[PDB]
Amino acid sequence: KKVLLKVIILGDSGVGKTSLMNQYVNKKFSNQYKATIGADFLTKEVMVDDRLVTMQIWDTAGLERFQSLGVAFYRGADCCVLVFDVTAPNTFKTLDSWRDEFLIQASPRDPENFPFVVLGNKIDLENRQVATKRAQAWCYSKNNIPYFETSAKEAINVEQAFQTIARNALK
Amino acid sequence: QPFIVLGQEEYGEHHSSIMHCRVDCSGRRVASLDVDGVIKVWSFNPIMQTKASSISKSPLLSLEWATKRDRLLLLGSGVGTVRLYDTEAKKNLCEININDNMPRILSLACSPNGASFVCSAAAPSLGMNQVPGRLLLWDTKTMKQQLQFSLDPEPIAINCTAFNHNGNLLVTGAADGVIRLFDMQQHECAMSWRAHYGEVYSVEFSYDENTVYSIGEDGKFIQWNIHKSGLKVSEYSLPSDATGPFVLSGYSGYKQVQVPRGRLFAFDSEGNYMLTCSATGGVIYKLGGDEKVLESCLSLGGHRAPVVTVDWSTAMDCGTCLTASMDGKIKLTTLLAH
Ligand SMILES: Nc1nc2c(ncn2[C@@H]2O[C@H](COP(=O)(O)OP(=O)(O)OP(=O)(O)O)[C@@H](O)[C@H]2O)c(=O)[nH]1
Ligand SMILES: [Mg+2]
Repeated sequence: KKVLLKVIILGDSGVGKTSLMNQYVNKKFSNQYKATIGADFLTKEVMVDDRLVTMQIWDTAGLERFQSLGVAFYRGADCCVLVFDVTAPNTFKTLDSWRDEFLIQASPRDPENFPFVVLGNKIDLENRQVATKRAQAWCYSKNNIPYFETSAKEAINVEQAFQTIARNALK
Repeated sequence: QPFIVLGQEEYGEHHSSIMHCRVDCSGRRVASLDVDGVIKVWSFNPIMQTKASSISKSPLLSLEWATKRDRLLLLGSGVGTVRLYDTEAKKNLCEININDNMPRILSLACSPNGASFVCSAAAPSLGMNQVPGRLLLWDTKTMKQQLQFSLDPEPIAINCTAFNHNGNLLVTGAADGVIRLFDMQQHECAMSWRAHYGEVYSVEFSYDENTVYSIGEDGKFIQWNIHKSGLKVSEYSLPSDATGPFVLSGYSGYKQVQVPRGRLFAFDSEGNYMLTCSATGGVIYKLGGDEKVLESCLSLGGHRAPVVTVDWSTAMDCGTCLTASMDGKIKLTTLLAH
């Protein structure tokens, strides 16, 4: 039987949230950058221990700071995707802000076990600025959030991030 | 064209006008309740089999399948109680005492999380159902009222309720014509808007849950944007016999009248089509965006009395429409999607 999951992608502007979503669903990438304006979605069918999941993936304007969207949007959510840019340490220091802002607006009853995934995006580029150990430690401190280093450009670990939040939400 | 009609069977074990008719979450069972308080849980796959039959001494007004524990049926009485009924044991599990002075349990919604249900408890009728009411979140395994929702401005009878997919949101329609959307942990409504000049009769989330549908006493079927506080997305005027009042008349000067009490509109598995009521049988519309009129893409027929409530059970790409009418008959039309 069909199961809907709504997935929110959060993070600073330019970290690659649109790129990651388009790579997951459309499987393509564009080096040209054009800022996301409000919140909007793409939908794709995935599957999890032989049960079909309709996954509604939402893109948020990073410049908008997760602020004036609907309760209908905030409380509809079942998964949160936190994205930072490994070549940009400020995008990492804002993770606590994005996760706190999600937990305030989305307000899950069981935040500890809410399906989060953290993506250090853009590892295809050299000149990393954020140490892997440091992101691992941050993700661990928030009761062991699953951590992936990803590239929407080279399609590295996008499937793993989405599968992880899908499985853990279906629990 | 989209649907191939494979057949129509009739369930005829009720002998009074049907009030509710709902398929469980598995698709394999129906619960149906008539105005004389008779409950039937029955199968149609592979044979039309009355799996259980109760006669309630007290009036019953609403009916709702459990989601987590399918085989559990919730039944709202006219004496302020909610009965949990085990359809595989054919047995009452319990009767939860909801409210003393507001006895009409007009609506029930089981949370998809399996722990709680929301119910609507309205004062007695007598525009007869613009009286006050309560909307309560009840936590079944603690056996206590977890939350009472604020019905601004005044308490009002809630006709109809529906949960979103994760159970965080509840859309409701009241006797005063207002839709109210409630967060399951804020007692204040997250959102409300005037929706019908008249009572709201049925509400439902769209498949993708970015809009809500309502059908109202003013005869209109409206889709609302719940990301922009009930901004009308689309509006349609359904035939007069889709919202009633439903009237069965005889040569004897004896007439029965029924105001929408049950499910008025039902959807295929992903919301492209909508079953509704008519005097002759179910009428299926497509829901694409012509925006001036809805195209009537299929008509099921088969009823000699007005249809007052519908349901649409989907799996297999094999849909199964239920149409229930005032002579107590329930028709079951099986469709194949193409
Ligand atoms: N090298 C490399 N570049 C990337 C990668 N992901 C995204 N980019 C580039 O980074 C820029 C930002 O991409 P977007 O996906 O639009 O960023 P965004 O998170 O949607 O930004 P906002 O919509 O403004 O919040 C784009 O020009 C991408 O081409 C990546 O994995 N590797
Ligand atoms: Mg974006």
